[PDB]
Amino acid sequence: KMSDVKCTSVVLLSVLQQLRVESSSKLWAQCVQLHNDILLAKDTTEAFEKMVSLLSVLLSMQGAVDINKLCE
Amino acid sequence: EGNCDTLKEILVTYNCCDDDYFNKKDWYDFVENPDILRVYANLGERVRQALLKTVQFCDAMRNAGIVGVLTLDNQDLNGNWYDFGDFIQTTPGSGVPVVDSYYSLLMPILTLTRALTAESHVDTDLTKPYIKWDLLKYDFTEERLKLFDRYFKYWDQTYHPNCVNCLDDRCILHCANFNVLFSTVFPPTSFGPLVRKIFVDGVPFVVSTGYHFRELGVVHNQDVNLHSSRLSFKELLVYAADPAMHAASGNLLLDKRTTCFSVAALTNNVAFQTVKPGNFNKDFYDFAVSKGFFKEGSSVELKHFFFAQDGNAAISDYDYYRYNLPTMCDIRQLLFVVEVVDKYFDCYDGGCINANQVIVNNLDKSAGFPFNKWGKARLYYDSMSYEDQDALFAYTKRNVIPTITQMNLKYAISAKNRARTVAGVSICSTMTNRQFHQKLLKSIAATRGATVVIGTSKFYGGWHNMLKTVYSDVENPHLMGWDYPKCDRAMPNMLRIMASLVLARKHTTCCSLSHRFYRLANECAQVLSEMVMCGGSLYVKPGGTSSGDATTAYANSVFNICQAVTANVNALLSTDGNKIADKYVRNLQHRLYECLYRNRDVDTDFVNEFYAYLRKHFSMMILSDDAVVCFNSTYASQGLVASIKNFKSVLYYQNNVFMSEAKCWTETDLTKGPHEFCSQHTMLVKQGDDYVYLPYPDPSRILGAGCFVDDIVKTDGTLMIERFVSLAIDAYPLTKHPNQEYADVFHLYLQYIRKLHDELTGHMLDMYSVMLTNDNTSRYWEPEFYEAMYTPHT
Amino acid sequence: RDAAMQRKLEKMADQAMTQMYKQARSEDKRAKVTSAMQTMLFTMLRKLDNDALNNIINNARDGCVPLNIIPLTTAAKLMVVIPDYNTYKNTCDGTTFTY
Amino acid sequence: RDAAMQRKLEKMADQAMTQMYKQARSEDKRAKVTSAMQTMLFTMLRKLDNDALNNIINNARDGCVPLNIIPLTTAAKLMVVIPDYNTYKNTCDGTTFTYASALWEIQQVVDADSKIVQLSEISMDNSPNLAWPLIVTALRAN
Amino acid sequence: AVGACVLCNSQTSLRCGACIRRPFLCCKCCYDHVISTSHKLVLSVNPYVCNAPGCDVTDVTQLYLGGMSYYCKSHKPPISFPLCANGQVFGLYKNTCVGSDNVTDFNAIATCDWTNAGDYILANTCTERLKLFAAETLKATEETFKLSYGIATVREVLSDRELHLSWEVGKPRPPLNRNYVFTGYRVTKNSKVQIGEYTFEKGDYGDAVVYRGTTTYKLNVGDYFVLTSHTVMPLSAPTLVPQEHYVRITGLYPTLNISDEFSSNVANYQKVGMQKYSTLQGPPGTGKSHFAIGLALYYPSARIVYTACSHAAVDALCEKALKYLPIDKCSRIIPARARVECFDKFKVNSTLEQYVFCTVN
Amino acid sequence: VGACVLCNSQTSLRCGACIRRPFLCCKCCYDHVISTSHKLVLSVNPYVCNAPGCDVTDVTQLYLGGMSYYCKSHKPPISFPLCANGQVFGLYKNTCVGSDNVTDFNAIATCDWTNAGDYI
Ligand SMILES: Nc1ncnc2c1ncn2[C@@H]1O[C@H](COP(=O)(O)OP(=O)(O)O)[C@@H](O)[C@H]1O
Ligand SMILES: [Mg+2]
Ligand SMILES: [Zn+2]
Ligand SMILES: [Zn+2]
Ligand SMILES: [Zn+2]
Ligand SMILES: [Zn+2]
Ligand SMILES: [Zn+2]
Ligand SMILES: [Zn+2]
Ligand SMILES: [Zn+2]
Ligand SMILES: [Zn+2]
Repeated sequence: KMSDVKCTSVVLLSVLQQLRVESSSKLWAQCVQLHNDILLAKDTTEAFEKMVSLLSVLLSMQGAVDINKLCE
Repeated sequence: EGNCDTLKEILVTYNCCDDDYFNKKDWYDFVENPDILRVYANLGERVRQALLKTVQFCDAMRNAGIVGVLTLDNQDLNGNWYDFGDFIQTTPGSGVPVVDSYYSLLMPILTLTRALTAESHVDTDLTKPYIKWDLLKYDFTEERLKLFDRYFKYWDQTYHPNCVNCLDDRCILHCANFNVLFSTVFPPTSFGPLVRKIFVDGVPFVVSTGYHFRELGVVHNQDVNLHSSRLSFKELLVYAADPAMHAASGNLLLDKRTTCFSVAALTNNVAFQTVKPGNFNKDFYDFAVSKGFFKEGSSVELKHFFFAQDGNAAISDYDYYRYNLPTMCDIRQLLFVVEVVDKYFDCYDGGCINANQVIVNNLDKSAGFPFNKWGKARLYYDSMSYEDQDALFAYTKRNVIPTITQMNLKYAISAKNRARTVAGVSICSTMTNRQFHQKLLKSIAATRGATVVIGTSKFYGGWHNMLKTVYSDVENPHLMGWDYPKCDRAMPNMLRIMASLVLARKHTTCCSLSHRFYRLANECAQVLSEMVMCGGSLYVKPGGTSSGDATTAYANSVFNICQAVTANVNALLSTDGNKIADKYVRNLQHRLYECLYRNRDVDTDFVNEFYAYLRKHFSMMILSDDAVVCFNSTYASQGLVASIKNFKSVLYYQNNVFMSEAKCWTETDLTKGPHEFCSQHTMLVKQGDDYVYLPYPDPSRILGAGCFVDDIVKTDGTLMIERFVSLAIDAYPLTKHPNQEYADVFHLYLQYIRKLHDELTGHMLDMYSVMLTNDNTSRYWEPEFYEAMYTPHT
Repeated sequence: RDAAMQRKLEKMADQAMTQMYKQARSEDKRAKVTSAMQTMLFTMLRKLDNDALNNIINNARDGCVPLNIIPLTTAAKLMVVIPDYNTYKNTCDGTTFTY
Repeated sequence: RDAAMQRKLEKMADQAMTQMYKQARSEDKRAKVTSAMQTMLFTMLRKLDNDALNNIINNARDGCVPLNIIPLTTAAKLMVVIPDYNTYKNTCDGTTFTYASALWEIQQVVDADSKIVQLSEISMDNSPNLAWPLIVTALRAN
Repeated sequence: AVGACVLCNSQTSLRCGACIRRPFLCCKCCYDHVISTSHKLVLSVNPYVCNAPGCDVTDVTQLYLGGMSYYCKSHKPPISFPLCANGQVFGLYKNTCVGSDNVTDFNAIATCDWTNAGDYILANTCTERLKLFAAETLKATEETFKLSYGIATVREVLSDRELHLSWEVGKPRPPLNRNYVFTGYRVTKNSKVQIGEYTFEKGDYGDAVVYRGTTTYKLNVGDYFVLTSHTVMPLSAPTLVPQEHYVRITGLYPTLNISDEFSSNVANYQKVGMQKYSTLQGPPGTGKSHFAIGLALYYPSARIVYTACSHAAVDALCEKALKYLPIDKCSRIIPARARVECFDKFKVNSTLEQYVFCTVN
Repeated sequence: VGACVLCNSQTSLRCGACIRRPFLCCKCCYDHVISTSHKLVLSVNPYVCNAPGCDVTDVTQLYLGGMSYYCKSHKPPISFPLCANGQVFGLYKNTCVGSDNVTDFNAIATCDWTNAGDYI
């Protein structure tokens, strides 16, 4: 639920940082804005949509392999 | 704000603003809608005309030989006077008026409306260009005397434009007030340090030989060497600390982000600092969610995280200094209030010490802009002998050493996205301040049972002792607490000067008058307003207290005491004397007005009497800008002591901030303790054989601290368990809470400590070989060890 | 006296032993932080399991990734790369991209 | 006493010797920081001595002048930080402009990531495409 | 990091400092190593040297574990355990390891200089783990010796490809060949910066030599050239790891009736199909490398990859294959060196085609 | 701190009698002290009895009485002779190899450079 949304958002921002995403100033600014927005959310819909928008940032870049780490 | 009809009518009458302006909410606030200042600007010329006509009238009276007093209620809003009922006659050309009450009551309105803007124009005409001043001019003494004679002709007191010539601290305040008024006219580029090119062994140098303060005038260094061969260590240090060479060697800088006065940059680019998020700690989260936590509807959740900060945030935080504004203070009641506050601090002792007697803690920390590249404070501390420190301290008592203050971003956990900032201070400031203030600071910290509670631990029953001491003989006791919106970013510098004056009053024999003045000048030059290296450039700090210094806490405490005392004085004197209770208080009020505006020097006995009265019906427990008040309520019903509306008014006219009353709390009961103080909620439970007060913290902060941490520090608690030990110590008072969730949190912490310890023991006993011969670790999972922290004996 | 001295030496040896063990643990953990965080994130993702989340996760696992940040308003544009045709029938039918 | 006093002397000698080794290290570090002091001071000053400084100092009545004017008259390079496009519109339009009663010529325009930007790129429509702490260094045009 | 005992295969936090590759040694194992051979240097989490300022004690036989720090005998604390005692060396998890026996041969390999065939044969008889360790240390030894080659300096610069060179006095002059690339530096008073890497070749006579120019400079008479280094990387997997084979339809779908004349090595084709790995020794010129293609087109759908250590040999083999193999062939051979040329058919990296070829390195 | 001019061994001591302050290791410093009137030796701390009102400077009579050089008159109950064992106590007291050319150094340290033999 919402607490888990907050925790996974924290983890997602943490992992995004060390991949040198902060070189892109506007990209890093948008990510920081979204992260701080979610940490004050009230219902699950806005948190979910903001988080999927945030995760689109990681999905667009090809630094991390999806299927390989998706061993389930 | 509930009753401001007269002010609205006055504003709309003279075309200050349209009536529709009062629809947009918070028109009366400074932080919200700062356009209000542009409204109060369209009243300055009226006040200036009133002052001119008062001067004319006083001149005519002294020519025609009349004697009397003048009060604001006689003059209309165009300057004209009337009501000559109580004037007597004498020989012509010998009549004297008395106007101290008039001017002293009028003073705070002058800068609030900015009356003296017309003095900066070409010919005192608003429809004219500005006086084009010469760039190199830095004296302005004659213009100060001109203005003071043109507007304050009959003020019967000596005014030195340069405070270095004053006789005592009373004169220092009296002159610095006027200085604060006048120096809002002169151009801004002519304030700060004074440089002078000197030559050492045939090398050009740019040093600093003096300062030109906004309120102390011009100070020149005494011992200055023009020509020399080779430099010692101390001279090297004082030259490297100076901003002169760094500023001159740099390049011109124009900054369009902020509105503060830039100076220059140092590199050919600009840094952009960011704050990365925190680290998660899953295993604790799993252990917590297993025991039935974080369910929907439960009265506990997470409100404490590691907020992330983007790029240009350091500047947008420095921009909050724009809320600092120049402000006059009524000199008369200010002198009285400082006298009373001095009467407060009469149970300590201060004095100068030597380098051997000094005590320094945690030497392995930073040291400023110059010097932060090469070791830490320990290096400079060891590298210099005791005679080096003694000579450096003696030197500052006869010179002025400007410094630079580094700015930095904090890394912690809170409940709002607003950034935080610490300030690195140069090292010479630290040595000098320590040697000057250390004895008094220790005396303040050690003493128990006083108005100031710095240095008193909440463990071993100290919390209860304090809560009893504040609970003195109060007839109808209540509890009131308030708040200061943006205390550090909006402090008026007059109070800061006066606070640094109070602390120095103990130096009666250790230091002379000139030495005291030079120490005060050094303090103002180093901490109050000076050059703040933010990002990679230099700026100028308009005012407000820093954070990296060593006397912010005591300064804020003195400021708080002064605010409370002046609010009490204001509240008492605005009450009709015809409906007062038993004579005593009415006689006291009469005596107060006389000793305030009619007596010239100090009157000790009335000070003692008023101090005793305040102790009788006003008890304060004071931390740095945080206080709790127990006051008689029947007195406050008639408005004979402080109240929250009085605090709102005092803040509005003395700090330029509107403290909304929704932030304060007022308690009528005394069984339950203060609603909140130092982020602790006070609860009364049965311990041992009787009832005692225990401070218990908010649970959500503890849970957030448990979950989110930095890396490896608690990413696996097995490495370091003392964290969860220390967290549990502060969580124990949650057991006695009526609601049972908090006891569940405490039990969860105990369970987790036990699990961590046993799994560590297994890990080291199995894969490694030998750990265990004696346990001694049982104590870390029974309440018996914890509750010894609150037992009144140690 | 010899028993006291030898047990003193044994306990000090155990103390050095455990402190250096903790030191080594800290070093190896902070060296391995790089991929542990990725495994962490994917475990939380595969635990939470929201419809759109896992949907786009699988869409990326097949190789359909976007180029811009996904907008949330009815307006504003989104560009998505679809390197095959099966995903077209999966999501891009007619003009109704169901992503 | 042959088995107690000698060890006492050993201990006191050893602790004294460690202490004075530490003192020698302290002296060495002091010398190093002194050298850093003087080399820094002597190397920074050799990039300021324009004769304009001597000019303005001579014009002063005794020599002392406010610090806030020295980089306002003698400094050769000006850096301007612009928040947004609208501020840039009426502050530094054109290849050259004037400020502080002197002419300045635009040389090099960088962005937050220190990537050079052509003056053509700076337009109203192209504005939402750049990092926007723009830094514009310039020379003392004359 | 912490490793594993090179003999006991259990964890380890100690390595032989005086040896070259510094493998992780079990406590008793390293005790045998130190007491039976000349290394007296062990690398634990920290090195082992008397922490007294002014002392130079590096041997482990005189170190006492003093208070939180070991020292020499002149600086040892009174209350101090000895370090290498009880027939073993102190370390982590000490009372949990087992110990081993192949210490003599192990330290002989650690100290053998490979000047005689005696240790060469000894390398091919020990533990596979120890075999890989021996191969690694042998390659490291050879690379270290490569540093013995002297330094070359220009005598005069005549033209584009005319040059005179002076070697260093008393140094072993390295041979001049294509496969030897040499880096060149220039010096000034501040500018000790690289000028480029070049390879050289002898000219028509005397001292006249030719070369090639990677970095385009106006080469002055103040240049010099030294060998370009190339380190080595550790390995993890063994040489010929087996997992057996089946005749339970573990083979793929082969061809049915094609190859015509080379439809002949048939019975061995499925034998390899039912075999994890095998070999076929052959005289020179006989039917090998036509099998590089008979099994190749026998299993056309399989991803069959060849790679020879010699560029000329692999080029000849792939050209043969080109005569008779799946022609959608790419041979991703040469990285961005291209010193000695190769096939001139396809691209440099595809990593998708089933019959790619490359160089072992 | 440096190599002694008679042994090239790393020392920290200089003769106080010599004007040129030569580095001398414990062995060679002791030899030079006993070979001439060089009773003055300079180190991290000047080898003088730092007692109130004392004036003795010779290393031979000095004793390490606590954290202070001391003679016999000003010594505490515990003392330790510095000028002992042929090598005065100090930095690197173990690795002081001693020198052979000592008397020539002494004559150099004491000749007035008047006779031709001094220049020889
Ligand atoms: N089925 C065959 N019919 C006719 N000639 C063959 C046949 N197989 C191989 N050869 C000839 O025999 C030679 C075998 O040499 P090659 O295949 O290159 O093996 P190797 O690499 O060991 O020399 C080839 O040159 C080829 O011309
Ligand atoms: Mg009137
Ligand atoms: Zn005065
Ligand atoms: Zn003093
Ligand atoms: Zn070895
Ligand atoms: Zn082993
Ligand atoms: Zn030693
Ligand atoms: Zn001598
Ligand atoms: Zn010597
Ligand atoms: Zn003595």
